[PDB]
Amino acid sequence: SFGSRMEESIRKTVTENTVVIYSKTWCSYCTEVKTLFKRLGVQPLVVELDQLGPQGPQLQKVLERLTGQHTVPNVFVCGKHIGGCTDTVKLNRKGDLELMLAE
Amino acid sequence: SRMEESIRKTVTENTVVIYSKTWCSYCTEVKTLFKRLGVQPLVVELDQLGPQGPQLQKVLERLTGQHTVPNVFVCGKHIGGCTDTVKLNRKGDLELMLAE
Ligand SMILES: N[C@@H](CCC(=O)N[C@@H](CS)C(=O)NCC(=O)O)C(=O)O
Ligand SMILES: N[C@@H](CCC(=O)N[C@@H](CS)C(=O)NCC(=O)O)C(=O)O
Ligand code: FES
Repeated sequence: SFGSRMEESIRKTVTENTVVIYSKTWCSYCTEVKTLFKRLGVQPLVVELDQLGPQGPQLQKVLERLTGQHTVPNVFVCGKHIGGCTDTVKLNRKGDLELMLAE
Repeated sequence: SRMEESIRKTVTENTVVIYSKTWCSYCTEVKTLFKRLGVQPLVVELDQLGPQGPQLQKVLERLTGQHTVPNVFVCGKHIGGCTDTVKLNRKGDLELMLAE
């Protein structure tokens, strides 16, 4: 099915890239996690859901099916789900993100 | 225009007005701070407003020069956005308009 395939694209994108951020261009919280990986000399793979037409809300429902989170940003580092803005922020004050980025 | 009148009226007739989006965590943060202070604000959710929401967001930019949400109004005066409102709350300068 389409929903299976979409679920499989995400598992793939997340295993293949260091940082993946599911995102919306108009969202400050999203801008903030993006900005945070930049200040670390990391370039995240960024999927802007609002730029995918009807596929954006599908992806969001599929992310929620996968990870239980429906909100953006939805953040994966090194194949693992982090997964929100205050979770990524808190995991980068406690400094454990510098570490898990390696490699 | 009929939107300008709507804004000018909503604003002078409620202590706090928040032009907002239901899905926006900054908006939610501003609604939450006013609640901690005892005020229940008048929230206008631009996304619940059919094709008018984006029309409204443009009128507020002309009257305010601010394109973003949340757009916050305190005692008829435009205090701007979320960090701008957070700034005034950490200070204590926010209860001082809310007193009047
Ligand atoms: N505390 C969560 C907030 C996430 C959240 O509430 N996101 C809003 C955008 S700021 C949202 O996803 N709303 C629903 C949507 O845009 O689909 C986090 O830190 O990531
Ligand atoms: N620093 C501003 C941030 C405002 C902002 O960039 N808001 C975003 C949503 S978080 C926005 O207006 N996006 C475009 C739109 O919603 O039309 C504030 O404190 O309020
Ligand atoms: S849409 Fe405003 S913080 Fe996410």
